[PDB]
Amino acid sequence: TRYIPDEADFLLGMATVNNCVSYRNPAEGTWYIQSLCQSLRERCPRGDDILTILTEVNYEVSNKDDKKNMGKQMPQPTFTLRKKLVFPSD
Amino acid sequence: TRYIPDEADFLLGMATVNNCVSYRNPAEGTWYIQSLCQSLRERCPRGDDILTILTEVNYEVSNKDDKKNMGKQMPQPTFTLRKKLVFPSD
Amino acid sequence: DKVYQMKSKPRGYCLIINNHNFAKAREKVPKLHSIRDRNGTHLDAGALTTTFEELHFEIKPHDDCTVEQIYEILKIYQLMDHSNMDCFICCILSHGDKGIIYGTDGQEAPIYELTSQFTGLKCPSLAGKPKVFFIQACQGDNYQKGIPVETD
Amino acid sequence: DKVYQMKSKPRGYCLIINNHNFAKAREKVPKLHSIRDRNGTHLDAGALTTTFEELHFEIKPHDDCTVEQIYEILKIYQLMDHSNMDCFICCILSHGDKGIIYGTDGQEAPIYELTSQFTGLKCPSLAGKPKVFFIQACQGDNYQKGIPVETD
Ligand SMILES: *CC(=O)[C@H](CC(=O)O)NC(=O)[C@@H]1C=C(CC2CCCCC2)Cn2c(=O)n(CCNC(=O)c3ccc4[nH]cnc4c3)c(=O)n21
Ligand SMILES: *CC(=O)[C@H](CC(=O)O)NC(=O)[C@@H]1C=C(CC2CCCCC2)Cn2c(=O)n(CCNC(=O)c3ccc4[nH]cnc4c3)c(=O)n21
Repeated sequence: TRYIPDEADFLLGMATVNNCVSYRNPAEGTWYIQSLCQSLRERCPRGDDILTILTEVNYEVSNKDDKKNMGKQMPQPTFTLRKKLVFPSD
Repeated sequence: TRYIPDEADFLLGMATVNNCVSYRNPAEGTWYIQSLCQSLRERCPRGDDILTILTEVNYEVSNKDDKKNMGKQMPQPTFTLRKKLVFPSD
Repeated sequence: DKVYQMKSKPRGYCLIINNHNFAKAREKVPKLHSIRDRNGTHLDAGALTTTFEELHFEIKPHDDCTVEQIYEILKIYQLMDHSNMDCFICCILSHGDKGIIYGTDGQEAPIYELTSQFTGLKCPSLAGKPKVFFIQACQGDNYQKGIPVETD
Repeated sequence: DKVYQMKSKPRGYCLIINNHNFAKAREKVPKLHSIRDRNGTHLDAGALTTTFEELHFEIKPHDDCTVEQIYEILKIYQLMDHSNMDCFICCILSHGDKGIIYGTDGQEAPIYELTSQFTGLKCPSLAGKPKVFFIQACQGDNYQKGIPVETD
């Protein structure tokens, strides 16, 4: 039989890079999760893979700002995926 | 003007997940770098993006083994890229 | 291009750990005396539920978990038979700091201690299958600075 | 789908830090008494050179760097004008351990201390542009175990 690494086939979607804050709008939800869900719902029906979708999440969350602290948020995926990951809607 | 995060637009290609070894064949080069270069040379001319290429590297290196220690190697990209990254050959 | 098989119905379990009430942390952990309740987190839980049900996952919500409770929940899913599933998703909504998430009790769970419960050896029925973790938490107390760029 | 601009000729600099000789580490750092010379690493340096020259990058090789020398090299590129470049690549070939790479002298350089020299604030002429780091090193002394799967 074939063997692959013990830690293969993981995708870790972090709301933020290390050392930094992520944001929650109490009236809407978090920048990261709300962006993630919007991108999944729009792009999964089109057959887009999860890394493409998470790149869009990076783009969208990068354009948001905290005007009180002049803050930004940078999400950050990490992966040991060995194949394309798609979530078909059908 | 528009603002994006300080740490945006990074791609970190790690030869291995944390806590673990990566391999160097003294007569060929490292599993990771040799696989990376092969995939770049084959796929960049086709217009494939770097996350697709690095997924292939994950796949290829995952099939290699160290028959002395029964060891594997799992590479691991991490990114704050906000757009698709392609290296056109032309 | 190789693509993970994603045809099973349901696709797999989608766990949601949704931490709102941090009263225990405020009372128990000196440095978390002013850690806040995560008002509005249910909107994320709902969005994730809607989204992943649409994508054919079986949603398993858990509200207001201590670290011990989180580990218990993951152990249950680690020992479960995923043989008829093509994927596993775990969503964590909580406070956090560098490399960790907080239980409602203010105890720390290293992110690696959560994900590593589903390695091939520890959950063989997920061997070769995608395991996806979404972590909504701070990873420190620094406000990421902005940089000016040209508009797309 | 948005794509990073990648049209400049050259595309950018591709730094290669190629560490082979660890004599200094063996003599200076007690715990690295038996750290080995990285025989064959030049084959990686060459492969990276061939590959990225083909892709229109200007290759900047540096062999056998201590930690201080690595930081000096990165500082040079941090202060350089990348305004006419579309990308920056840095390749590190060395020994390492959890979260770090070793200089030839056996000193430790945290990977974040290398990458964070090229943030938007520290290198504004790379603001909005891809910064790519390839790190070939161990990240610990554990042999990753294998798991059996069905053949594709
Ligand atoms: C730090 C964390 O782990 C949580 C993660 C979470 O709840 O999802 N992040 C916050 O709570 C976030 C961070 C801070 C910074 C503090 C720095 C010192 C140490 C404690 C954290 C502050 N905090 C906070 O008070 N809120 C809740 C209120 N949010 C808003 O008013 C708001 C946010 C975003 C937004 N977009 C549009 N309108 C709004 C309003 C936070 O989410 N944070
Ligand atoms: C640990 C590191 O940082 C380096 C990274 C590098 O040189 O790219 N990795 C090694 O040196 C790698 C790891 C070990 C494990 C040891 C565990 C205890 C602490 C020290 C490290 C052993 N080591 C080693 O001796 N070699 C060189 C010889 N390689 C081969 O014989 C070989 C490897 C792969 C292969 N494929 C096909 N044929 C071969 C032959 C290593 O690369 N490692």
